[PDB]
Amino acid sequence: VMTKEEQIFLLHRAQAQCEKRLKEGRPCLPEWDHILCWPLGAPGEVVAVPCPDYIYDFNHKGHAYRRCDRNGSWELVPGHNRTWANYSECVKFLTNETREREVFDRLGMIYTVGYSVSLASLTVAVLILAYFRRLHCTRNYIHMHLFLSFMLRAVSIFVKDAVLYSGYAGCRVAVTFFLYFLATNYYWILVEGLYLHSLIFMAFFSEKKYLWGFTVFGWGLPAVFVAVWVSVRATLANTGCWDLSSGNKKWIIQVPILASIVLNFILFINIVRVLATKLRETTRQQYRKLLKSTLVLMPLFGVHYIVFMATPYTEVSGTLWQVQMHYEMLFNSFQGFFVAIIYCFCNGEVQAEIKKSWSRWTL
Amino acid sequence: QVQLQESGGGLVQPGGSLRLSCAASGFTFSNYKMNWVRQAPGKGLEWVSDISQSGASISYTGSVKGRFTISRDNAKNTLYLQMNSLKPEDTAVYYCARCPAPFTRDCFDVTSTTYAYRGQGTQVTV
Amino acid sequence: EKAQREANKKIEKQLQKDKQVYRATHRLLLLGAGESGKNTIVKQMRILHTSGIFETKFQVDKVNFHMFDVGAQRDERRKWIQCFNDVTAIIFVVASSSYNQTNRLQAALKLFDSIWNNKWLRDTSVILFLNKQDLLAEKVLAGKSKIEDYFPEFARYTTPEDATPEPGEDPRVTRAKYFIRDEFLRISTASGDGRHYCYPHFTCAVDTENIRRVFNDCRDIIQRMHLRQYELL
Amino acid sequence: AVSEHQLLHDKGKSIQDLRRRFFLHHLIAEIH
Amino acid sequence: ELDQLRQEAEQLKNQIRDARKACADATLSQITNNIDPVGRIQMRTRRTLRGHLAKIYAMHWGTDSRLLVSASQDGKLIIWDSYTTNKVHAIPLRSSWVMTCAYAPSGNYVACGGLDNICSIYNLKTREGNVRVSRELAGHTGYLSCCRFLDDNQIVTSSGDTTCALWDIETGQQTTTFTGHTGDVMSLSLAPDTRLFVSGACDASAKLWDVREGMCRQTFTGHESDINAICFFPNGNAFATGSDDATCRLFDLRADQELMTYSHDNIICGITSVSFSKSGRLLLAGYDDFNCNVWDALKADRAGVLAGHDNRVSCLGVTDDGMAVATGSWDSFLKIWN
Amino acid sequence: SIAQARKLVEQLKMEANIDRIKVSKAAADLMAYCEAHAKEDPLLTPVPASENPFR
Repeated sequence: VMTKEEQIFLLHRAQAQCEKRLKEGRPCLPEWDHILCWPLGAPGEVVAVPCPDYIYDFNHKGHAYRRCDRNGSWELVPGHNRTWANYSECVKFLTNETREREVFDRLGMIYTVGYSVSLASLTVAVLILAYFRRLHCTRNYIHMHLFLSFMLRAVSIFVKDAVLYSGYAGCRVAVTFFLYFLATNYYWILVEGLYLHSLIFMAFFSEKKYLWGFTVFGWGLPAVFVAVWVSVRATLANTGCWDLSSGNKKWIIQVPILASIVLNFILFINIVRVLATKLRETTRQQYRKLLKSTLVLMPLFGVHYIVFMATPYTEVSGTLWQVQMHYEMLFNSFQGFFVAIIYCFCNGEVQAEIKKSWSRWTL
Repeated sequence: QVQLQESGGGLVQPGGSLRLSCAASGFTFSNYKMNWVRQAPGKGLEWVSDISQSGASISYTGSVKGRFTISRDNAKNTLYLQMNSLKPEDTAVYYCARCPAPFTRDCFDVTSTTYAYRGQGTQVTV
Repeated sequence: EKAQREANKKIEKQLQKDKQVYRATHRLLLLGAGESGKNTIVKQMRILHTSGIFETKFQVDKVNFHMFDVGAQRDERRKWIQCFNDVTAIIFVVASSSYNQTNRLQAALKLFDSIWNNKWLRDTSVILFLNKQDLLAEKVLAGKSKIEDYFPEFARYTTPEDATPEPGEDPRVTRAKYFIRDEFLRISTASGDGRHYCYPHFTCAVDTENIRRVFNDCRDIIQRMHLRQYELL
Repeated sequence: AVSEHQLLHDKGKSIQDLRRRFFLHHLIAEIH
Repeated sequence: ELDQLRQEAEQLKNQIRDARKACADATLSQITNNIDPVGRIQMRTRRTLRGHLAKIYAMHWGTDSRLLVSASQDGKLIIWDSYTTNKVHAIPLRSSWVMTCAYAPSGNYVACGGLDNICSIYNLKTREGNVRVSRELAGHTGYLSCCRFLDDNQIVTSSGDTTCALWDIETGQQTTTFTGHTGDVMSLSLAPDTRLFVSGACDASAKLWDVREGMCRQTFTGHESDINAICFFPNGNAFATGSDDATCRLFDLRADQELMTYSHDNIICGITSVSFSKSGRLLLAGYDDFNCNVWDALKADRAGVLAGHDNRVSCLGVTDDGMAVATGSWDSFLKIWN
Repeated sequence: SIAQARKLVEQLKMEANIDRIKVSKAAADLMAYCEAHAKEDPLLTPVPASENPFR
């Protein structure tokens, strides 16, 4: 979009053009009023000129009006030396529109609260997992990495909000870290499903190479396309803060991430299918257990992403955009908290460890 | 010493009635699941019946279902096998068996050749 | 101290290699009476690929299985069975046709019940091979079987709807084999809780699918263990 | 589309559009 | 006639019971009432040895009280320097079903055995310096459940075939055989003088044998279920047994009967291992409830609990100088406690 | 079974003829052993951290 600086540059160009035009019963002398270039005014008649094309927020269909006297001097407003003018037509499009700012503040508040709760719960969870030694398993090594990705995403969002919403390098680096850590969180959500799917369908497992491969993939492929995005941004745009869109360039980070979402969802249903089979080969208890398993398995796989994943860049002044944003901020902000609760504090093994440690400490 | 003494067996006409008694000493009778196992001539040890610690769970071998009734008097530390409608295939030495571990659902090795916590047995000749 | 730590790290690398080898192999305990055909299964498995225990190595789909036939041990199994709580599965072989030992089938039922309810084998799955189908069919067809006397419940037993009989099988054969399987499943489903599972199979001593059956059952056991790790089962 | 990145682009445009409107509004009011 | 022998045996058993009752006019509690309770025994884990892959069935301390051998069901005899945690040896076993292991008093040899019915003796002081198979002792027809060196050249073993055997290592021949148990012998313990040894079997009875003559000197009854572990008192004139009936029992050789019982209502799990400390005032017993309990052997009341094992405690061992207690478990870790 | 019964009878005869001291005497002997060896047990009584090899 055309920033304030671009509009100022266009205004300067228009002023230079109007000055060049000026260089090239008594009609009024033409003049430049920092808004429009006015030709010679008819003596004792009003002069109307179309709204400037260089102004984005101007109803080009409107016309501004000025008053000219018969002596060759432009009419002035009574009680002041300011020249008489009327720009009510060109502003036919201006509007305060406080609703957009209010909804953006509401979204900020809701994901701030959600990500704060997620950060606290996940910090407690990762501390618990890293403390107890017998909990050290490839499952908990992938769980701790996912928790770390979640907390990194949350803190990156907080740092971005503080630095940018309260173009220099300290802004671009913050945006880059925000995007990278978001991508790492998505890709570790994918790695969780990949590791569970490998446990089920490749139960005869090679843990040494596969755990390193999963870690390197999940922490590095997001780095790979974030570095690609940064290089392309510096080569082609490198303008202001990187908080703005620059065409399809954003897809360099977005197309991979969404892909992971798709893939994970597939794995989800596949694993769910397997669970049904595992229950079919052993009543209402069957379906109740299957429902409980899918309920506790959706947060781990990030299934909630699939609802609005295919939604394009919708206009902010729309019901679809507002529903998508409210749902996504709420669910994404609380997804880390849900995962921490379910897979750390609702886990039977971790609860048994906590109870045993508390009993041994009391004794 | 785990002592299991059986009595009450003897000669009986086919289709008759009988009652085997098992006096148990040296262990807490109510903590152990109890068994009746017989060894017919020319045959190995055969499991007849078993009764749980309290007497609520009872099982029989199929050949004696509806004919024999197992019971236990935990207050008297004794076991009973009430035999009704006896058959010539029932002629055997009956051992009152105890399986080793208390409070356990598994009842291993009661029919072993050289099992330890098993009585001397009483002869039943139909 | 430097030499001691050198020796320790030399040992540690070898122990890492041993861990890699150990986790990659699945230990199986083969158990059952000698007359049940377990020895024939061992011989078939060996030809396919004084000692107090016999070790058989085979592999299915590049997966290494190590079966342990507990030979030259006394009939009192209550102590040396505890060594096999961490095995992938206990292949329990039953002489399904040995009804009418006056009743070997009831002895196998009691042994399976003891294994199922043992506190150390409560997390160990059992692969059940009712391994006398070829003789059970001949016994029931000839009319000399008469299962009803040794099992009164057979007088009113009805074949389950989901039961799939083999092609060209007499209905009485299917009824008897599924009755025995139903007795074993009545034992197993009582206090199962999903920690350990029973896999009943209708096998023969010379069947070539026993290795595949054990492989598939072990894959199922490992998958169910993994799903229990994630609290999905 | 990724929702958090979309909100970053949306809030950044909103903020810059408001800044440009504040600049333009002042100028128009100044000449009108 | 077998009936006459049965009647004579019953009469002899009644006479033995009456003789035991005659010498039992004083209980252990009345005698030990003059001794104050030791109070809570708060041990802590100092070292945790990691490296065993499967459940650990046996460990045995060295005479130097710093090196210990440990046998795991993964087929490994790992020889540990307990002070620095460093593994000194790692012997791969031919059979992974090892249920017992011993460490030679001279320290030059180790022993192992199990479901393979064979006692394997390995040399720790070879010319090359590596551990190699040095002796194979075969002849037991049941699983080898315990083994103990008498010296570099003699070893005593117990088997699931209801027999114990004394072997000469140099020739591999069975020097002596000990029979009389009606159940699988689960453990044995040599006397401090190494002339006598007690064995516990799966028949609720323990037997004290003279090594030299090969005859069963004494038989002790009182347990209700299979005896899993046994160990002499440090003075050598008594011993203790653990059984599946969830009770420990201290017997005296000279009294020929039980001295004390160690059980509680909350305890409904059998004892897998027992060991006396150097003084003999504490009796450490591993349990199936994943814990190890320290009993005041004289007061019979519990003195402490060694909680921390994540599975069945299968083996205990107290250093010869009494400095530390090493406990193995089915969770594949050894824990040292002071 | 005859040989086993004869062996059991002989063992019972041998065990019935052994001398048995009073239980009080054996209990006193064990108490004296524990009292005379009480201070040699680092498990029973705490030892200084310098003496402890596992500290």
